[PDB]
Amino acid sequence: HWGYGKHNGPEHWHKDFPIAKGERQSPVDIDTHTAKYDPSLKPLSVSYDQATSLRILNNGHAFNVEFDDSQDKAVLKGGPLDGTYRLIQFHFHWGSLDGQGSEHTVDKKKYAAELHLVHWNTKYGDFGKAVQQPDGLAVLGIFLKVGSAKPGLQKVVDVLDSIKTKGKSADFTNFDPRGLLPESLDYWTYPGSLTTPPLLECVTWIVLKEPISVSSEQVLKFRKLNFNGEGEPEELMVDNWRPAQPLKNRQIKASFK
Ligand SMILES: [Co+2]
Repeated sequence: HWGYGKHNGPEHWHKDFPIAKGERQSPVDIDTHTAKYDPSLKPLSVSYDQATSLRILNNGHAFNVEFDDSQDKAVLKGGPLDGTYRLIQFHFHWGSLDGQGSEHTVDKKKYAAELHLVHWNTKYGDFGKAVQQPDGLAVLGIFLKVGSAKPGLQKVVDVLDSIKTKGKSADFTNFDPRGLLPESLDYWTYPGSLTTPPLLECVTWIVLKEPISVSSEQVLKFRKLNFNGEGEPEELMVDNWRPAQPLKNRQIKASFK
């Protein structure tokens, strides 16, 4: 099936998912000089006080921290969005080395990792319906650089032992995603896609300007995960990022001057 290798990685996905060569694919390089400030954009509203985390899963491609999305409990609104988007999961993309790992780039700079907080538009009733719509999802993307530790991340890092291999899950209740956010909510936004198969063109991307800092030790623990299942040959879960795609006929807008 699809993955990140030589024989099954991003450069192959188009055969099973021709939308890979579409008009609104993600990620992209953010050219900071050509992104235009849009005074009509709003402050982002990220309301995570009632978030209810449930479980953490190694899906063979990343790990997902899953939320209860059966009520408006952790919602994204404002910014470029019309209406209300409910948090379903977050995950990361990361590298084999600190010099790569992010999906978006900023003036071609690659960060060590990138956090995706995935939310679906409540007007479509559930996730699976939302991904069929051009305004179905809102993904908040946050860059990670290596430096100081992120205290709020440590709970995630320390459960990773228990979900080493593909298909393993663990209870992961009472985790507060507010501890993964930077100080500033300044952002760039553009219309794009999921960055993994099926590559659906359903996402309003909201990429924060300010990265969070994590320690080397934290990211090193990400890199101990496995793509493989239990008792299969070990293949470290690293470089689970799609490179930048053509911007085509899109504009990236900045929320800040
Ligand atoms: Co992602």
